[PDB]
Amino acid sequence: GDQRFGDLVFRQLAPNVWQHTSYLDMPGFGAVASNGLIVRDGGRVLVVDTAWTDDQTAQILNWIKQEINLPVALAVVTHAHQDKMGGMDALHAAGIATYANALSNQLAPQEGMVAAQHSLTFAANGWVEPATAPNFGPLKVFYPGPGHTSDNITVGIDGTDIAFGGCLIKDSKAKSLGNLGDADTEHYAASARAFGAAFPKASMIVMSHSAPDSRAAITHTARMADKLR
Ligand SMILES: COc1ccc2c(CP(=O)(O)O)cc(=O)oc2c1
Ligand SMILES: [Zn+2]
Ligand SMILES: [Zn+2]
Repeated sequence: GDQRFGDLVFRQLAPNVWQHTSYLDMPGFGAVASNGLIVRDGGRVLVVDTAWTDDQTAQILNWIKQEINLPVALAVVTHAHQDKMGGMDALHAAGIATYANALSNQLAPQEGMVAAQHSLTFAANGWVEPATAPNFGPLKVFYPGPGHTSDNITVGIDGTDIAFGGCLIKDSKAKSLGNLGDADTEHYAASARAFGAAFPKASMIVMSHSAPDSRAAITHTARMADKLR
């Protein structure tokens, strides 16, 4: 199931969807896995999140070349932390168009990240304004409210049972909400529930630091964010 490709791991989740996993030593936490997605949409590939580093992200592109062999049309990154945007330069070096929440691009320099080339904006109900996410194919981008960070966004894959919560969602057996340094403790619980409501059909919940889980990950995450209130 898990394909090891250099220092990264790739796992097929659906006929056109794979999870990419990369690792970074956090002095004091061990080697932390971070997950993103790779989606084939016809004759092109779409990426959700970089790896932690440029070198790892270039390796994602190398895996895509070997295992899919179609151009990567775009990447969308789900907030301005290293696990999700650390490899932006590698995407730009490869000529890939990049997208992030406008707020993520605003925060990127102070977070030590390189901004994406394009900014997503969101309607009052949280759905991306479609003019800012052109040619996204099956990717349905939703801002659930501030939680893990103020800029965190989420992505469902139309035609599959998969929704990606990024660092907002933890697995159903998780014991903590992880890094709350940039979190909105007041609104976290509501934002987690809004993600679940935006993607009611999704039975496979993919997230940044755990293997894919059932919808119990959403309910469990929300119950824990209640304790920050
Ligand atoms: C589990 O230990 C971690 C994992 C990730 C982080 C990150 C990246 P994120 O997961 O918050 O996006 C930022 C940080 O300051 O410490 C961390 C500690
Ligand atoms: Zn984060
Ligand atoms: Zn994280």
